[PDB]
Amino acid sequence: SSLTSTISAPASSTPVIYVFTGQGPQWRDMGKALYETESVFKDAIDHCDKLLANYFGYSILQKLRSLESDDSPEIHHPILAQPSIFLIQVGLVALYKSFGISPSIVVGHSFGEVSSALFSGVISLETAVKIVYYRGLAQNLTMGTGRLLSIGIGADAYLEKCALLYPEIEIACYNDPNSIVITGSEQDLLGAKSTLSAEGVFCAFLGTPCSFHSSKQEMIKEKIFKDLSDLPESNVPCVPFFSTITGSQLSHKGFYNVQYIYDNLRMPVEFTKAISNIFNFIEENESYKNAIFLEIGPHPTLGFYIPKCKPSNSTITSKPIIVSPLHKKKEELTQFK
Repeated sequence: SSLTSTISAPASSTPVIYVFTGQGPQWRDMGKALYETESVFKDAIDHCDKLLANYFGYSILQKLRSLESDDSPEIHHPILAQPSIFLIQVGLVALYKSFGISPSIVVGHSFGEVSSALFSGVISLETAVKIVYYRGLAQNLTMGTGRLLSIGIGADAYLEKCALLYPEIEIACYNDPNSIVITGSEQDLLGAKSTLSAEGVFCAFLGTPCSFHSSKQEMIKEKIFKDLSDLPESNVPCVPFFSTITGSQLSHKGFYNVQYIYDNLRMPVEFTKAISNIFNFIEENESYKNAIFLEIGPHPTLGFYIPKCKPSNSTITSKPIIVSPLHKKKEELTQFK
């Protein structure tokens, strides 16, 4: 039941918060119906596609089309995975803008953070295009260098018992203290997951051959520091921006620099702290009493986290509504409607 509202009290234009997915799940046939039917979607898609092809040397859209299989692991390879997800993000948000919707608070996962800083009115479009180009090139040098695993337990148990068995694995993303993403050698992943299955708890593998926010991310630190040392100072966000680097809001002139980018690349993402502080900020105002989180992402994976992060002292009894427009196996058009 979603055609009819369930509200019973008057209001005016409850604001939304743009939840941006990470560089995780994806597939070959993104946005085909939206591209072939929605006009503004196609226009923004082609604009950003030409912008990125200026540096990649080829059109990213039909490049994603060129895959002969819906699931080839090279789709998870960052030199292809960053631009496709960025394209989908910009297309979806432009379509939302043409519908009259605007973000009020912006937050982004491991990859979507750059698009968050973009759509917060902080960085320019060309700056974002160059950033994603060079970051795709940088993450191209972490291909095959260790893999990731999404876990089915909390961080507390893992640090209490499982941390000292393999002191070579980092935790790249702290979604919530019931399921997080780890990063390191695949043998440590296999041993830890086999022990967890012996303990009876489920876990899910990941097809990415990368290691995000690990030791290897520092080998190209000099190259990234030279590539991105040309950015005009990042603007103060007229639309409040939440940083998932430390999981707290940061907003002043020049807080989003190459140092910030490297911290993104290396320091793991404290997503739980970010979302909890979003909820505290919501309760700390009155015009922000409701905010349907809008998960701009081709696969619903961050609504998996947000409701579980609602603070312990939450007098707001209403469940944070999560709306994912795109899920891979469904009809994109009707899901968007």
